[PDB]
Amino acid sequence: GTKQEKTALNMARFIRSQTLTLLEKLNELGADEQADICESLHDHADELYRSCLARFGDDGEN
Amino acid sequence: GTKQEKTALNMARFIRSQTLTLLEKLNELGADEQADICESLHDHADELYRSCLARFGDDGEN
Repeated sequence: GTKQEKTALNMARFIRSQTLTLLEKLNELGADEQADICESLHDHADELYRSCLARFGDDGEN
Repeated sequence: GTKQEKTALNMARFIRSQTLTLLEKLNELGADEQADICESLHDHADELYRSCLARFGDDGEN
C-alpha cells in the first residue's frame, strides 16, 4: 500500500544520500577506483530516486 | 586511516544490503521500471563492495 510506497521512496532517497556520503569518504581516502565506481553508483541511485519520486510522490512532489 | 577505511567498507556493504531490500520492496509493490533500475543498482553496489573489500579488507578478507 501507500505505507509501503512511501517506505520504498524513503529507501531510494536514503540510498542516494548514503552513496553521496560514501563518495566523500572515498575521495578523502584517495580511494581512486572506488570513488569512480561510487560516483557512477550515486548517479544511478539518483536515477532510481527520480523514478520512485515520480511514481510514489504525491501531488506537490513527483 | 584504517578507522576511515573500515567505515567506508562498512558503508559499501550497507548500501549493497539496502539496495537488495529495496529491490524486494519494489517487486512486492509490482513497481516494474523501478525494480529493473534497482536490480541494476544492486549489481553496481556489489561491484563497489568487491572493490572496497579488496582494498580495505584485511588478510583473511579482501
